[PDB]
Amino acid sequence: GCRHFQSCSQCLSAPPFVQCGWCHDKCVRSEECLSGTWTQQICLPAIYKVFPNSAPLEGGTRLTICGWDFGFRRNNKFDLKKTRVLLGNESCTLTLSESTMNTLKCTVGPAMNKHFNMSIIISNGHGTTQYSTFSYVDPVITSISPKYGPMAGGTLLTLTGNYLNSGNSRHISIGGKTCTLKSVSNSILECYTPAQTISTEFAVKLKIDLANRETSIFSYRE
Amino acid sequence: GCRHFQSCSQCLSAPPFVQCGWCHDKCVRSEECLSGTWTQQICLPAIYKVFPNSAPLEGGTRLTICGWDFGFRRNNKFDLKKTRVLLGNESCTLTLSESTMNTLKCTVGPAMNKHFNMSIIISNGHGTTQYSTFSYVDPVITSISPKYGPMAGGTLLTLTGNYLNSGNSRHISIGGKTCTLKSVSNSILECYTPAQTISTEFAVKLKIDLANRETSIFSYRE
Amino acid sequence: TRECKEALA
Amino acid sequence: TRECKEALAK
Amino acid sequence: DIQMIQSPSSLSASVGDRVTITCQASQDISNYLNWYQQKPGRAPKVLIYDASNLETGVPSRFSGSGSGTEFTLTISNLRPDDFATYYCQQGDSFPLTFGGGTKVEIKRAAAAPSVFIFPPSDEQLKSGTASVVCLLNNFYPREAKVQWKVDNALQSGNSQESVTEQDSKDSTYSLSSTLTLSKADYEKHKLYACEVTHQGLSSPVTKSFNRG
Amino acid sequence: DIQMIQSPSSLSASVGDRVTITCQASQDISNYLNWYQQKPGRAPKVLIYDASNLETGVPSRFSGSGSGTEFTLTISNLRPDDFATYYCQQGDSFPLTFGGGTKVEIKRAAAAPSVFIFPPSDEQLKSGTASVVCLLNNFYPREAKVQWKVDNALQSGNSQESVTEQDSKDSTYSLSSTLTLSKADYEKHKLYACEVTHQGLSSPVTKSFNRG
Amino acid sequence: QMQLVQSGAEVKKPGAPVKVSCKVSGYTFTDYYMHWVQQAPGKGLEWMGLVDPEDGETIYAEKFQGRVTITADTSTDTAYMELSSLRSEDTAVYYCATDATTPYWGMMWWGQGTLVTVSSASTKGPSVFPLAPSGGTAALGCLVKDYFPEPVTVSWNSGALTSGVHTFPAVLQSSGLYSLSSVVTVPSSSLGTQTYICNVNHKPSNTKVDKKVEPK
Amino acid sequence: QMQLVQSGAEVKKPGAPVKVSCKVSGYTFTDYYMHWVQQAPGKGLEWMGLVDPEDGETIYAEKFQGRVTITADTSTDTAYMELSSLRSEDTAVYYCATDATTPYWGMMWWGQGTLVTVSSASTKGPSVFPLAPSGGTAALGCLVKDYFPEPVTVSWNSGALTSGVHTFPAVLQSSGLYSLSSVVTVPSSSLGTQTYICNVNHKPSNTKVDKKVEPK
Ligand SMILES: *[C@@H]1O[C@H](CO)[C@@H](O)[C@H](O)[C@H]1NC(C)=O
Ligand SMILES: *[C@@H]1O[C@H](CO)[C@@H](O)[C@H](O)[C@H]1NC(C)=O
Repeated sequence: GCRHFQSCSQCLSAPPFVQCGWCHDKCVRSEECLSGTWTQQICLPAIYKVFPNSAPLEGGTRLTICGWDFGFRRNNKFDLKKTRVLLGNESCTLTLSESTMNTLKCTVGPAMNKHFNMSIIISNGHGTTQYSTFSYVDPVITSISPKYGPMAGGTLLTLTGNYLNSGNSRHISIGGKTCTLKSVSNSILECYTPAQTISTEFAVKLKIDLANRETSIFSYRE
Repeated sequence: GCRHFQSCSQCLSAPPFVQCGWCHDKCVRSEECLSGTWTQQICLPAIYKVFPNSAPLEGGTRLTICGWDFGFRRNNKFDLKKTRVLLGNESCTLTLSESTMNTLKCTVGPAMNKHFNMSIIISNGHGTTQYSTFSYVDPVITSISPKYGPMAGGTLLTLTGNYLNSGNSRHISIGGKTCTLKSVSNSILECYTPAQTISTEFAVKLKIDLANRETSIFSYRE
Repeated sequence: TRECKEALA
Repeated sequence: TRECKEALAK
Repeated sequence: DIQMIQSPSSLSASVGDRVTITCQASQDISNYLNWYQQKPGRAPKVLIYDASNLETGVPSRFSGSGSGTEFTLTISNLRPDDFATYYCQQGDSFPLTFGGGTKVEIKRAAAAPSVFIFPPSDEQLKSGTASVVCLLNNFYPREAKVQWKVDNALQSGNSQESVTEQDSKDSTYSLSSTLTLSKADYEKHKLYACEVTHQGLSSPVTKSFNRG
Repeated sequence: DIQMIQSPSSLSASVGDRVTITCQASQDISNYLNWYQQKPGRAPKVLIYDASNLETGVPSRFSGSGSGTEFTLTISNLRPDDFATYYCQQGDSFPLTFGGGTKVEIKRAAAAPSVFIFPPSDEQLKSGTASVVCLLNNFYPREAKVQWKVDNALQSGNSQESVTEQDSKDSTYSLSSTLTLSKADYEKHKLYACEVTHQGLSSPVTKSFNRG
Repeated sequence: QMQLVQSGAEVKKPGAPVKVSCKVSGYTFTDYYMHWVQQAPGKGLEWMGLVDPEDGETIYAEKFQGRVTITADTSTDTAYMELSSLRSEDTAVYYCATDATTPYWGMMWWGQGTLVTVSSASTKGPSVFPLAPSGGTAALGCLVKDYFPEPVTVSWNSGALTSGVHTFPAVLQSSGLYSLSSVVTVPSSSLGTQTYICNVNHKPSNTKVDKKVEPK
Repeated sequence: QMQLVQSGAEVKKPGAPVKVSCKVSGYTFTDYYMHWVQQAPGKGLEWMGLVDPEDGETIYAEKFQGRVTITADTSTDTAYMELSSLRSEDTAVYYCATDATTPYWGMMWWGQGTLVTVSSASTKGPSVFPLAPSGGTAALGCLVKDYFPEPVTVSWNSGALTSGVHTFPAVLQSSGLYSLSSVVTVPSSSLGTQTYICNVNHKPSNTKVDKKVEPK
């Protein structure tokens, strides 16, 4: 009955007539609570996964923080208005329309230094919880191969470098046309070259969120 | 499209982007109106049935006026707040919770004399419509038969008079116990007498809405 | 006239 | 934990 | 003609309690019902439309429910500003009628009144009238009965009570009954007693004096 | 960072028209969007919550719609009091951003001004300056020209106009020109005219006076 | 937000007319109905009637039929409530209220209220009488009697004595004059060595009294 | 309804601090966040920041970061907004607003705004001059001249007169002083039988005048 609700947030969101409260690990009425920890207001935050693990220095990356009880029950009604997300000394701005009590969404800002193993702190009004695994990387293209191909496209273009698998999405392009991905990794990005209607040269541009990277020119032979 | 809607009230209730209006007898866009009567605001009332047709002078009878377009579009939203129901010069008070745009319910007030062909006037803000089929009657019990019966009850008691089928409901009673109805009509009310635990005489009391009527005593023989 | 039918019954 | 899984799909 | 009946007319509650206020209508009004809050000295403000919908700005601690002839206003997580009078009102048909009101008040430990009696002053007597004041001091709950008996004769119709609002420090009430008389009736009699019954008292307490 | 783009920036519409105001958002904000109405000199008030929900009290002539990145604010059956500036605002994430605003004006039948002229008071004169005020009363459209003529000589550079906001009942404008001069220059001359050109007038209307 | 600004308090003789105004701002006056509501002292809310500002239609409760006249000036966005032939009973706060956008009747917005007191009495200063003590603690006070109109302010020792003071609400007597009491608790031994003065003040008739309360 | 009453207009020198207050009444101050919003003349609304009265937490916009300090006094149910280092650009009306009960941010209730002018010029009281009329309709009014800064408020017959009233926006003269006019239309049938006063009022330097208008 009252024991249907499994999370602390869902428990305090339960309809008033059921008269439910949270007893450490169960949604239960106060008359049958066996520790002095029963509450209808307090919910401590908790993270268990965060993706992507890293962002380019330019930022713009939107994080996805899964967990529990990220909200705050104000005036007997939950919202994310009290929720704060701190990535080190800067804060990630939350997008409320895509966020909930169990998962948060927020865009990281730009950094100028590399930083590895940075801490993500989340406060929900009652408490804070941490995640010590985030990094600001600086993606680099060391080479491309082959440096030429047919105007038909379909050349399997291999980009090579570091930090090419951060953060949200990779978008390689040539001539303003999309270079469709075959495989992604930290070191190698394979993609098939788009079909141009002219035999001409283009720099291979990689787009990682707000980060932009040019590399070697790619010639389209006839 | 716009002629999906059948009543003037429904027509003006259509969402604004559809741009529907009422053209006398049809819901249509303004470019196809061939009378100079196209509107998105005006809805004239119309009655076609009123039940019950009559009430006892004491009143209390709740009328049911079926028809069309009884409402008033204020601020581009219909409600019955502007609706007025006049029974002659007095008003029947509306029950909004049991009323709609096409059907009204209202309790009639007291009358002092009989009245036949009383006029029901209904104004909806834009216009008024009339209905001359209502009567204030004065129910009377001319006699009862038989004048006595067993304490077991079950006697077929015949009440005789006039206007005994006016208003909402009949409640004959004797000795403070209910005299269950067998048949109702203008002139005759048949009912089965309740079982008394006392040998004595009682007046037969008839109740029609707010009207009360007594008659001859009925003896319960042992 | 459907609704007037159900209205008072 | 469905919602995390559903979040990280999108 | 439609009669709105609230119950209870008053109740006591500690901060943080879940209060429930009921409202009966004599006829079926669907969900055409509004709740209002009136604090003393101020105009009422809307709490709920359509029996269950909160007005913009009203805390979610409030919730209404019910339909037809029975309605409730629940107040979860009672707050100090929630101590006020609450009214239901039907808008189904004329005349528009309100309920009698429910006064939510601060719950307190029971406290017996300190009774004091005050004989008329000689300066009042020289004016031709006389007043005997009975003071009930710092008591809880609000319900107390006060009865005058001049020379063991139960008086009636010649006294006025007056109660203070609940105190902001100890949450107690104070009452003042006042026996008014002509100077002619004051000198005619001997003993001026003041019986006081209250929950805090095991028996009614009487305070009295004799002229002179 | 989220950029709200309203359209149009301003519009004119006759009473009873369907006005529509759109609002593009640079990022997906679901339905986390509010419309506001601002009359001149007053604070804005909420019209719509959640892109489509009316605030308590707002006429049903207003309606909002849209989700994600495009939103509209419809005003069916335009009324004179609808004259205001309208703002959309996203509340999805910091910083909170508003749209550029849409200035709505009610179009009405053309109306010529009632011209009135006001000579400087003598209490103003013993102070050494002088002002001749010209009043133009309840005209539409807003465009009105006023030309001073001191003793039949076209003035320029020594007068300032001031127009009232559109009236919320009769949708008219009013203009106030003021020719300021020193008292020494005021005595030099006799006739003080006020030419008024407007769309409602078949000919320029002139008002004037002489001292004494 | 909307403003229902009502007119100020009134003091009419019985039989006299009274007209309470209610200027509105924040919305279009003609869009909604305007209720008036009566609240007698210590009593509940009671609907009087309403008016439709757009056409001038009125609907009164049977109880106020014939005696009350609700009107609405669209030229000044103001609603009036006139009560001809005031009775003593009519002493009450009167509210004006905007009708709700709900399908049913309701009071969306409220004015601050207007106290209309009804009394045959003329302005008169209070008659202040001592309440002398007669346990461990003892009580004393001041009967403040037969004054009109309200209010009177009461302090003890010029506001030095505050704790334990109880100034009861005024009671309208049969004579139409108000009467009030103000008490305070003090140490019993402090009666012959501490002085206790009630500082009554009645601004409506510029009446001030400083009765000292002594035991006897 | 709720009242957000803001403090009156301010005239600060460039570089100087300024503090706008916002008292609330009608609800519990700690229940909701309080936004502040800037509006330059003829320009749009711009969110400045917010405060949570329960614990005092604040969130400022990037544009106003470091320059704005929002606070909240729960002892008197009022919110303050201080803006240090005023620039010429900072001249604007400042609104305070209660945050909406919606899941997302919004401005539920608004204050009346506070015009904070930024100028090296000093404050000066207005100079009031009559504009007298001379069976149709005729006009009359009140010239309000040479004041700084704005605003000045003008009424006729203590707020009795509304119809025909026309108070024009101020015009900045070549000198640093503003000038304004306020007129009203009346029947020629009126005077000499009605009296007409402009109740000129200038709060920024506490100067008030009520001259009577007629031609004689
Ligand atoms: C993060 O910290 C761990 C410490 O356990 C270290 O081994 C690792 O090299 C760090 N990451 C990077 C990218 O340096
Ligand atoms: C009522 O009307 C009908 C037809 O109009 C008529 O036959 C009848 O006599 C009328 N009732 C009277 C006159 O009492």
